[PDB]
This record gives sequence, C-alpha cells and structure tokens, in this order.
Amino acid sequence: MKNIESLFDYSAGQFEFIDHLLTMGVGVHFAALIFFLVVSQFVAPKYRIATALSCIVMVSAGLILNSQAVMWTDAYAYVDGSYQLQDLTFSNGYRYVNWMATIPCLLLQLLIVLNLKGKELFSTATWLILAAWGMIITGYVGQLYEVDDIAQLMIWGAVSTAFFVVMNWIVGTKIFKNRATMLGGTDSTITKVFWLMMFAWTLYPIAYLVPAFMNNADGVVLRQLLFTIADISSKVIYGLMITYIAIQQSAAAGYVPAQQALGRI
Ligand SMILES: *C/C=C(C)/C=C/C=C(C)/C=C/C1=C(C)CCCC1(C)C
Ligand SMILES: CCCCCCCCCC
Ligand SMILES: CCCCCCCCCC
Ligand SMILES: CCCCCCCCCC
Ligand SMILES: CCCCCC
Ligand SMILES: CCCCCC
Ligand SMILES: CCCCCC
Ligand SMILES: CCCCCC
Ligand SMILES: [Br-]
Ligand SMILES: [Br-]
Ligand SMILES: [Br-]
Repeated sequence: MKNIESLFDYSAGQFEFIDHLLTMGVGVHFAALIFFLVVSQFVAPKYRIATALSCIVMVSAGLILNSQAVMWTDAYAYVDGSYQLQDLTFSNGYRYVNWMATIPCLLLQLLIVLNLKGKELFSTATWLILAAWGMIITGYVGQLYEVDDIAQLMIWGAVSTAFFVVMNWIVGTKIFKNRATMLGGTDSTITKVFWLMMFAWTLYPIAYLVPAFMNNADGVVLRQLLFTIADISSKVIYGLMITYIAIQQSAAAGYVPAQQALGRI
C-alpha cells in the first residue's frame, strides 16, 4: 500500500519546487515562533497559555516540515535527467501523526480566548479532541489506500468528514453563544476567526482527494502546495488573530503591558 509520491519520477523543477515549499514553510513557522514568544509578555495571565500554544504549534509543524524536507532529499536521486526513488521512503503519513498533537492545540487556544473556564472548558475540549482524533485516525487509514483502493479512500473519508462536521458544529455553537462575553470589540473579531478556520481546514480534505482526480506528478505538487497554503492559514495567520484577540482582551481587562503594547502601534 504505497503513496502516490512513490509512483513517479520528478523533473528537477518539480522536485526543487516541492523542496522549496517545505523549506519555506519551516522558515515561516520558526519566524512566527519568535514573534509569539516575544509578545507573550504583553498578554494577561488568563490568556497567556493561548500564545504559548502557538509556540508549541510552530515548533511541532516546523519540525515535521523539516522532517519532510530531508526525507524528500534522502529518498530521491537525480539519475539520467530526473529524480528517481532510491532506497529510502517518503510519506505524508507523518503529517497525520503530527495532527494528533497540533489540532488539539489549535482548538484549545480558541476555547481560551472565548473565556470558557472550568467544567465547560474541560468538557468542551474533551469532545472536540475526541472528534478531531476520530477525524484524523479514520483519515490516516484512508490514505493508506490512495493507490491500492480508491473506494476505501472514499469511504474512510466519508467517515472522517462526519467527525469534521460535528466538530465544526461544536466550535461554531460555542463561538456564537459566548460572543457576548468577549471584550475590546473582539466579539466581532472572533466570527472572522471561525470563517478563516472553515476555509483553511477544508483545504486538507481537498488535498486528501488529490489522488482521486489528479493521479500524476503534478498532483503531487498541487497537494504539497495546498498543504502549504493550509498550514500557513490554519496555524500562522490563525495564531496571529488569536494572539491579537488575546492582547485586545488583556488591555480591556486592565493589563498594563497589553495596553502599552497596543498604544505604541
Ligand atoms: C495544521 C494542520 C491542520 C489544521 C490539519 C487539519 C486537518 C483536517 C481538517 C483534516 C481533514 C480530513 C477530513 C475532513 C477528510 C479527509 C481526511 C482528512 C483527515 C484530511
Ligand atoms: C528567524 C529565525 C528563523 C530561521 C529559520 C531557519 C531555517 C532553517 C532551514 C533549514
Ligand atoms: C457545555 C458542554 C459542552 C458540550 C457541547 C456539545 C458536546 C457534543 C456531544 C457530542
Ligand atoms: C456545517 C458545519 C457548520 C456548523 C456551524 C453551526 C453554527 C450555528 C450555531 C447557531
Ligand atoms: C511509516 C509511515 C509513517 C506512519 C506513522 C504511523
Ligand atoms: C459526508 C456527508 C455529510 C454532509 C453533512 C452536511
Ligand atoms: C493579501 C494577503 C493578506 C494577508 C493578511 C495576513
Ligand atoms: C502587537 C500585537 C498585535 C498582534 C496581531 C498582529
Ligand atoms: Br489575568
Ligand atoms: Br502539523
Ligand atoms: Br445561537
């Protein structure tokens, strides 16, 4: 049960573009990691964990993107005018394993800026993480068959989509029922984060389906391109909005370092 990446030889332009996409993603996440670390001091204690979760996400994704880059250059060699598969192996499956950690972190930092606490926070986080883990795990099993069994990729993806929809319903319901509690005008900002999340996370099932409608070397490139757009949107851009909401609410709650931080800009 191979992946479609192992099926093709690659032109130098295709190979280097994919490598440059992954290495670019590493640099963006580690550059954002520094930003999230420095602005941590400008967030009130109640919200500071949300910015720390951005730091964990940046290193988690950055390590897996660097991992994918070197595996790409390990597994292929330029022979007779094209990059051909060598002794080693490349696989998008390590992305799925990493999602088991990064997705709960992304969801947790949203619940924190929604001002959920105590029993409701733990309760809502447990249902969301369980739904997300069911989405990822059924998706992982599905892509094992992206070459061998296209019908199984479809059926496991339908199961995965059911968890995805239920997960989004919980997220959206909590957002619209707790919007009134949010400070500094961030009741307007949080609805924008929900829509950004809808857009960015939907890119992943689209990349999952690439083997069904573009099973060639250019579809390998398009999938990595979609992953890159989705990774930056769902982690970096999303994290900046979460951090903005965290600081804005900190300032409205009387945190002086937050108020000063916004004043200078
Ligand atoms: C930073 C990485 C993120 C936010 C990854 C998100 C992943 C998903 C939303 C996964 C979606 C899937 C389905 C809805 C159906 C097909 C299989 C998956 C696992 C790709
Ligand atoms: C600003 C510190 C970010 C530097 C990123 C390092 C890129 C490593 C590419 C292998
Ligand atoms: C207030 C407790 C949060 C529960 C929201 C809905 C959970 C989904 C059960 C599937
Ligand atoms: C289709 C997944 C979208 C779920 C959003 C529902 C939010 C409305 C709650 C009032
Ligand atoms: C060996 C492929 C990577 C999957 C990790 C469980
Ligand atoms: C997998 C089909 C679910 C769609 C529900 C809106
Ligand atoms: C035009 C690109 C918008 C980026 C905002 C973060
Ligand atoms: C310096 C706080 C602003 C964060 C959002 C870009
Ligand atoms: Br506080
Ligand atoms: Br990730
Ligand atoms: Br409602």
